[PDB]
Amino acid sequence: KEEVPDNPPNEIYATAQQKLQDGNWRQAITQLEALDNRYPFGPYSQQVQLDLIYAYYKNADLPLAQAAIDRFIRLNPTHPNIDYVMYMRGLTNMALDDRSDRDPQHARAAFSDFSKLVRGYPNSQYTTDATKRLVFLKDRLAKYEYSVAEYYTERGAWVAVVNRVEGMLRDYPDTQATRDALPLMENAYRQMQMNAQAEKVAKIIAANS
Amino acid sequence: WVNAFARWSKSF
Amino acid sequence: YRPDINQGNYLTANDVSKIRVGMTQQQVAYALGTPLMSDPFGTNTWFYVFRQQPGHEGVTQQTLTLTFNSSGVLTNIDNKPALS
Amino acid sequence: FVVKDIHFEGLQRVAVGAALLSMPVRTGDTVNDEDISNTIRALFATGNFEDVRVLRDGDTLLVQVKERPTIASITFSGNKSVKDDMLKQNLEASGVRVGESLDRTTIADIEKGLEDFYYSVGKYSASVKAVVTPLPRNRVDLKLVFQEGVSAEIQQINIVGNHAFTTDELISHFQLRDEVPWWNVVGDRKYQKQKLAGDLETLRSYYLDRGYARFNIDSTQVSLTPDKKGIYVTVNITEGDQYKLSGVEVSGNLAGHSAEIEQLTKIEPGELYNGTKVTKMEDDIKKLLGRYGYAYPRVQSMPEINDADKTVKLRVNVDAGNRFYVRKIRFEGNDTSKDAVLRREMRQMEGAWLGSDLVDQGKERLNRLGFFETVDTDTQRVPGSPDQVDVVYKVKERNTGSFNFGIGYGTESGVSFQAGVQQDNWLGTGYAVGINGTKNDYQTYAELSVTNPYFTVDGVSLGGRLFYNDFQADDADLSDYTNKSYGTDVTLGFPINEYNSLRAGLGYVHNSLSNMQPQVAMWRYLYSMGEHPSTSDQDNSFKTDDFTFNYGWTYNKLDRGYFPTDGSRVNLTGKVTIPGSDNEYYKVTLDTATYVPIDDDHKWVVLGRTRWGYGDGLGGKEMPFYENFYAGGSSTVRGFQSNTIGPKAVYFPHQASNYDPDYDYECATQDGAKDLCKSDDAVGGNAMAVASLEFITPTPFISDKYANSVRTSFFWDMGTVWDTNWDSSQYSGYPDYSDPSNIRMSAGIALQWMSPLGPLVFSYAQPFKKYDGDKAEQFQFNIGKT
Amino acid sequence: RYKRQVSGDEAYLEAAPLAELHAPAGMILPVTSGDYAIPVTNGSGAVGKALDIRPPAQ
Amino acid sequence: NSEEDVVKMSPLPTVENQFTPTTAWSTSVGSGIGNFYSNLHPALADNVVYAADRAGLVKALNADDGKEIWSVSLAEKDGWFSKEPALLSGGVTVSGGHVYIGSEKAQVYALNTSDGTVAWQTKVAGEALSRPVVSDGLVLIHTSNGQLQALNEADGAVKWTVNLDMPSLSLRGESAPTTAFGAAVVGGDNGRVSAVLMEQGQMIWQQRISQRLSDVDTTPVVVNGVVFALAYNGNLTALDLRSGQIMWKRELGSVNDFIVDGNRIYLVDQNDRVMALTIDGGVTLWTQSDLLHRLLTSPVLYNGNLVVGDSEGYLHWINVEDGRFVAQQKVDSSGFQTEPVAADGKLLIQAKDGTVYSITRW
Repeated sequence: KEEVPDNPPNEIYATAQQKLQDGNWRQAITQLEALDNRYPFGPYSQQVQLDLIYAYYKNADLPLAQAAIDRFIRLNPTHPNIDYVMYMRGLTNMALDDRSDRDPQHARAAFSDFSKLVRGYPNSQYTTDATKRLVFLKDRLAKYEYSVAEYYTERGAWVAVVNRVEGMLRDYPDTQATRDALPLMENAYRQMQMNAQAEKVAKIIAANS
Repeated sequence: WVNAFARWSKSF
Repeated sequence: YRPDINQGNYLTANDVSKIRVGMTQQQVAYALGTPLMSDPFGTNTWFYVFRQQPGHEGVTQQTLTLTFNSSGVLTNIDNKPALS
Repeated sequence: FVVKDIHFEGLQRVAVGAALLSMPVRTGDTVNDEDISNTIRALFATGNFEDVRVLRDGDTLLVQVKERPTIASITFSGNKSVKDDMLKQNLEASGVRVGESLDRTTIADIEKGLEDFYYSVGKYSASVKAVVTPLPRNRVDLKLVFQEGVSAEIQQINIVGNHAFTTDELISHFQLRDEVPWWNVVGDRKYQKQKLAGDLETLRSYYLDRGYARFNIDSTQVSLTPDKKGIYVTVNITEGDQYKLSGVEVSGNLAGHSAEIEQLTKIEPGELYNGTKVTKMEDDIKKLLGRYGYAYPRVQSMPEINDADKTVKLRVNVDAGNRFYVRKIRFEGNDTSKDAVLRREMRQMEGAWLGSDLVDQGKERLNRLGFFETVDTDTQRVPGSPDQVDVVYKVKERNTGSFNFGIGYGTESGVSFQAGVQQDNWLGTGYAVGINGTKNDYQTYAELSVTNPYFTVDGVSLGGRLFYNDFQADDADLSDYTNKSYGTDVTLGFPINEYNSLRAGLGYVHNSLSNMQPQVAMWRYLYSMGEHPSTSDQDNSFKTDDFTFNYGWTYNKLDRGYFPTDGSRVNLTGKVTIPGSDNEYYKVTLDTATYVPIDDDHKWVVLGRTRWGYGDGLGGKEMPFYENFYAGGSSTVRGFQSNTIGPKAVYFPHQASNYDPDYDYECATQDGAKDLCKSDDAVGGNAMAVASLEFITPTPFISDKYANSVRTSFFWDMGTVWDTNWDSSQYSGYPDYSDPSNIRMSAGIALQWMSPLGPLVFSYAQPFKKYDGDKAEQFQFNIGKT
Repeated sequence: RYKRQVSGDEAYLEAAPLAELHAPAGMILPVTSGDYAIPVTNGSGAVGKALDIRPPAQ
Repeated sequence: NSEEDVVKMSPLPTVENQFTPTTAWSTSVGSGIGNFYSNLHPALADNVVYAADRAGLVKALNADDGKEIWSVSLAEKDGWFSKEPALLSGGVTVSGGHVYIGSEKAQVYALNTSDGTVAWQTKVAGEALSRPVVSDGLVLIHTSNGQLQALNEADGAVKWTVNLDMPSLSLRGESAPTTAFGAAVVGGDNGRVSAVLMEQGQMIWQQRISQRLSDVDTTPVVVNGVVFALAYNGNLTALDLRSGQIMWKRELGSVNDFIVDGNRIYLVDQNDRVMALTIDGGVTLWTQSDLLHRLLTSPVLYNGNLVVGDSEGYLHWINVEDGRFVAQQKVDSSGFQTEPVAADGKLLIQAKDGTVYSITRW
């Protein structure tokens, strides 16, 4: 069962790196776990933990990656390459999220992680991809809100529709899904005979499109 | 009358 | 074979008689409660809408619009007990 | 002693910074013996160091610490009656668990704690031994060996101070038991505090139900024999007189609903006091108040007791809070199903006033949906808002698709093969899809079906189906004819009410019939259809295409889905032909089932079943002879051979297509037949009527441990089936098959038992009446699923 | 399981841009609350399979 | 499925019989006491033996031939079908032509020795598991609820009651009070020995002689103004009669009654260890441990030899001077749980099945 002999850690590390380049990941998880357990305080324990993060991520063991990332950020809050850990945390959250009608909690966590990353170290190398993922997550959440509002429009509940569109305007004002929601709010206002609000919504619509 | 069956079900 | 559709604040028709011009927003909230809607487009106005629709019988809606001033003092009240 | 540097020796897990912080002494401060002792004690109290020695070198203060070995695993051996997981839970609760260190002086403490646990669970002679296995890198494994010994049981349960009721009757309702006859399994004879508390509560409730309000339990005593192998339990109580409920008074902020609360509080003066009724009235008042929005209508009831007249007057205080509105509704845990699927089952509307009953109904509907295992609800408060709340539903998903295959045997069916696949939630959308196939010695069947539950916002459902069938009646206990058909159907379904459902749809079918041996009824039907086949040889072919409209109603009100104790069920189905088709007819069928309990425990019960069916043609044509009804078997009337009751067959004298000696032929012209031959081969009819009455008894000799998986009953069933087109005048030499008065009756006994493999059923019946021509059978065995 | 194997390796998508909303005359749009804000970050790095996520050699 | 025990019962020792024991006679009683712990044991007074069972049957037999004189039942029957056993659990006491018996239903019965007619019946607080001690025209009863009650011999009415604290968990049994110098010394399940006055029940002094551990005095003894008390898993103690001050103690405990003769004390430990100690300092004179975990009964001093039963039913006569076994006999297979009765040169014993035996030697 993926037994690992008592070889020196150098050869273990070299073989693991070679297989990582080749594209085989399950092999090195046992190797690194054995190295950590046998040498909990080796001269390069931090590198061992980072490689564990990488192997767990690229081997589909997401919960283990999350736990290890939490432990690492607990132990070393000032490690020079700490933005990499936050980027990996965001990627793990996105992978768990894996379809805009499903629960968005993982999307919210990923957005929070990327927000911390971008606000922290603007001159890093993950910033551009971080923003490219942030825009995608923002659009995803906006579309989830849009779907809920559309369902409530079908149901016939107008107070809920107007409240949800107001929340969308207050939270995600610059996303495409928000421009397609103004007609819904105008219809909701008109159905309740609040024609002044409908006129204001029409003014807002006609001022952009 | 000996109506009998041996059927297995496996969730997928 | 459809459920009941309820929307908006619950108006007892007795609390609406306890509100007069000159009161503050806190007194109105205490007498009636927190409104479910407002006007987010700059001006401040409170809409108390009481709308109900039981299974295939019709829709009944009552509207109460309260317009305050910049100092949070009631200035105008409009009441519609039925919708045309 | 001034200190210029701090050095440590033996730190493996604890970082240098943590040790330095924990030390009251710090670099650059004077140190004496007292400070060194304080530091040593602090290191010892950390719980991660075994031995500590703080000495002074030439210039540096050197600390040698031998860390307690880190626990790597905890093994168990000898935990027969104690599960490993629960023992590990107890050990981690005590403090010792994986990842921590091992204290080499607390072994006795842990052993005595485990011995105390064994004493509590019942075993008093248990022994616990701890073995320590060192491993490199300062690791250790702690193994535990347990000698459980012998347990103790209750030898006598006695109650003192009771005169109205015998002790045996009271103990009969106690979870704890003192006698376990070998022929009955009433429960184990072990002692537990929880069971004792349950028994005390049951005794108190039993005394109160009879009006003994002043009932009071003086005390309880538990004793053990010197050998510590027997337990004796004694209860001292005091039973008083009864009391009467003089009346009820209500006072509080009823919010103008006083008129609607007096009716709830109405009672008959002089009625016996009862707390369950008071609780029910409080719940009813709470529900009435909540119907108008109020969420927390506090209700308190206090009895005033007059001993002179032995009367009880109930005072009710009602405090109605403020209305609470719902701001948001959130679903979490639906990683597969989309939001709408869960959101369309709700009864509470977002943005309206709150009602708890609606939340409970929504939870029940979600649980009934069948896509989830566990469902929980939470009502959180909005920070800062005194009248705003949010409702949150937490669910865990379950696998829904399935695939099945199997083989079986049957007396008349022969060897049967079956297979199928189904998916009840297609890509988390609610669509249902299924495919099935079956083959036995006389028929082949293939089926495909799709269904969409919500075709409309209200809940209308739309489904479609396609089928192919190929059947032969050679081994169906009927006449001989081969049929090959295929068709499609579309249907719409309406949930007209909670307990009622309606269905309406259209269908198309194509049929081909061949190998129709000469006969009376079939030839009459063919003549009605206009065809003119000869009565000499068996060689025929008949193809038809039909369009039909189908309708149906269902009513279900059972109190359980398995072994019901009370309820009813009704089903009605009907079919009509549309103009423009070769055939023209209508058909209707109805089924009814009912249950009735007798005793107050819903144990001895009565079951009634009825089944009716009738159909006929419209435009002077005749109903097809492959749509007839059949009665007789293990599902309609036991004691008779399958498909036996009904009209029999009559064959024309005809020459067989190929005659082979060493066999038999019915009315063979070659043999010399010249007149119609009567026989005993069932053909069927176009009218049916069956009824059945059964009496179900608890069990012969089994106990309450598994009383919910067996059933015994005695049944009496009657039935009949007939055809209303038989021409009696022309054929006066054969029985009258148009007489619906030849009712068959039979009686017997049956037993049923649910098993992990299947629902094994056995029955033995004896028909005390039967008309001539019908066979009979006694034993029915059903072993397996379908 | 199968789905999560797509995003990790190489799969990448790009959505529509972000456009500001104009406020007509005589009215002002609601407040934003600054809860989901994408701060502008300078620089031109690599994105979409051109970025190496192998651990740094430290 | 099997069973395991930490300890193992001692085997049956092989001892040559210096004197061959015999059995004078044996009588049968209905069901005896069964597998239920009880203090019900025979009694002897004026060449007649009174016996009883748990159901309620009571019989009188001759002390020489065992012939039955009279018999009477105490189980009330609601006709010819119903019959509720009285559940007798109190030691039969004989005094002044009166027979005192206890029951598990908090009922104490006084019967006449002539025709077996109930002299009276009294209701007590709880179960009466103690011997109905008789002294100074009063009947002392110790109940399972810790209530020591004084009844009237002629009337049976309760005169006074003393409440004794009890622990949550306690052994099945009660201590029998001993009367001396106008004072009754009793013990409870709490491990405390108390002295009371029979006139009004006033408590004189209370002393603790203990060491989830339980302790029961179980009928201490008094001699020459010195009270010797024994507890369960505690310490044997000697106390002053008028003050209760402890002058000496010993690290041992048991429940079965011990005996004191001359300047020696013979006691069987809870582990079935027959030990003879002195009376002044408690120094052990000799010990015998060949009957370990044999569930021995209370020893009886007959003709200068200690007679002790066992669960297996083997009756052992052992020397007192040194502790060497002097004889062994097999009597019944049911077993012996109740203490024997030695008096008037007669040794009467009762088994769990109620079969009373009279033992003689020749």
